[PDB]
Amino acid sequence: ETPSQIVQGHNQVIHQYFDEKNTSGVLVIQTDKKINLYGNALSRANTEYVPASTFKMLNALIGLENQKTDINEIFKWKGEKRSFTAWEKDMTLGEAMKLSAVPVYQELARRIGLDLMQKEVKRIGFGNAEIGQQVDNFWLVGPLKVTPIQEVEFVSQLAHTQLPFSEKVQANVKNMLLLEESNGYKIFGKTGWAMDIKPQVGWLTGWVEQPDGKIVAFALNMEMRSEMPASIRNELLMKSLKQLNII
Repeated sequence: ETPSQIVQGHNQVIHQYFDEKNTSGVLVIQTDKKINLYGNALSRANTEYVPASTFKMLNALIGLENQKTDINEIFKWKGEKRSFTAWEKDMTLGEAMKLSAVPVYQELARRIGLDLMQKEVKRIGFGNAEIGQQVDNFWLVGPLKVTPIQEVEFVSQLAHTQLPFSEKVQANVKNMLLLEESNGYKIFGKTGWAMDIKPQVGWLTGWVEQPDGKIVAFALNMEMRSEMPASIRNELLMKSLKQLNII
């Protein structure tokens, strides 16, 4: 009369984390040049999606490398009603990164210009590397698309200073992405939510630096719905990283 016991590994647990939210998601992990997939929708890992605000990482790299801006420049709020009151202030590229302040990065994208942007995106080989003709929204409503695996590869290269940009520019953009530090761990990353396409896509791409210096990169990608809190992406990421013993 001994009962059975259900054994939850991290694979089953992370799958069920997405099931509990009634949506499809994948979490891509990269460390030591090895990629592992978790979640309830593993086919998302090799599917192209619009990057949404994850593109701000590459926009910043391009703008700094081509000397269209600098890390101390204060981008002025010129008076239009923005999507959030928190965005209605003068701020640096780094503060706009943390706030995901789209209008600051639209101003930067327009300084870069369509020709230089398209050439730099193709030089990097980011996703499908197609930006179309609208310089101020190509990362929000297409035509630019990238897979979660491509995002984890990109962000791990950034973390290791391996992208084809100067070392100082990569270090500066990394500094804009710090989200949390505690107990010798650092978490860097960038959220994204393409709300104006269907299906909506949500992202959280970044990396953990562990106390011994090891880098564990991640790209979370999930289908969003309007009723979800934005923090759902952070919640799913943090619970999964803990289950994986990354933090």
